[PDB]
Parts: sequence; C-alpha cells; structure tokens
Amino acid sequence: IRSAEALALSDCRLHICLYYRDILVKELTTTSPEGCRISHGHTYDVSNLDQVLFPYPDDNGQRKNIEKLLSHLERGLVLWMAPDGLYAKRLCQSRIYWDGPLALCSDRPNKLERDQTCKLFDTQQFLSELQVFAHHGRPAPRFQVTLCFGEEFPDPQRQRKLITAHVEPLLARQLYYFAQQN
Ligand SMILES: [Cl-]
Ligand SMILES: [Cl-]
Ligand SMILES: [Cl-]
Repeated sequence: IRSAEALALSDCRLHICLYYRDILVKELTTTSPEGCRISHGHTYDVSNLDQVLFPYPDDNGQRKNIEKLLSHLERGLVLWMAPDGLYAKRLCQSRIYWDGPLALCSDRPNKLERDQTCKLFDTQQFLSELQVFAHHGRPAPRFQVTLCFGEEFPDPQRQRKLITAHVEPLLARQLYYFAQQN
C-alpha cells in the first residue's frame, strides 16, 4: 500500500558488524543484491557477492589464536536477503553459532551445518512481530542475527569470544524505524 514500505520490503542490503573479542573491528552496509561472503583473505575469482574480509588482528596477546581461527574462516560464510528473508550458508571449517529471530532458547546451541542453507530471519514473521509492536508498543520486533565463529562460549583463558558478528537486514531496521514515528 505505502510506497516507502514497498521500498523497504524491496531492499536486500545487510548491515554487518565484526568484533574481535567484543571490539568493533569492522562495520559496513552491503550493496549487492546477490548477497555477501564473510571470509579471511582475498580470493581471486569472479563473484557477484560482496566480499567482506576479516581485518588483520591487533599484535597484542591473543593474536596467535585469532590467526588460527582465521585459518578456519578461509572459505567463510555466505549471507543473502531474499524477499522471503535472510539466509545463511556456512562454507568454512570453523563452526558457526548463531542466535536470531528464527532461533529458540530450547534449540540452543544453534549451529550452522556446513554446506547446508539455513534461514535466520523471516519477513512474514517479522511483519507479524511488527504488527504486535504497532498495537501494543512492545515488544520490539526481533531482526538482529548474532554469529560466533569457532566458540560456543568464551575460552576459560579469555573473557570474551574471539570473533563475533552482528547482522541486520536494512529492511527490518527501516520498517521498525517507520513504526516508531507513530
Ligand atoms: Cl564482488
Ligand atoms: Cl577467502
Ligand atoms: Cl575454511
């Protein structure tokens, strides 16, 4: 019905944040409709997906372990927004834990199967959550995906998980922002 809502619903862009031990080390908005791949090291092939590369870690302290983890993130993780919603495909050797709107607490821990497409966010469910928000004012609809690479919990020797990501479809962010203006 509203043409601004149609635009948001049409948008395939993802907002992505990468953390090394709970420190922001990278933040971007994807531009490609085909999706994006998060990985370690340049790949010299043809691909219509955005290449999000893990940045070089800081020299101090946990560098050796992060590097080992990065070596299991070479092939990386493919993410893309369909009209349907947000999809994920793990291609890497490193295990990938996720939390998000399609996840349960009973289902936890939530792991991405290698080479298997998993759906992390669904637009119809989101629109339903968005309706509940519009009527009652709570709760905020859920649309953030959380990813940890390699670790289900922070190591005994370390306070934080080594590498974490945050993914938001801009579609949800903008629709929620709209709903807040009223
Ligand atoms: Cl590309
Ligand atoms: Cl790579
Ligand atoms: Cl890998």
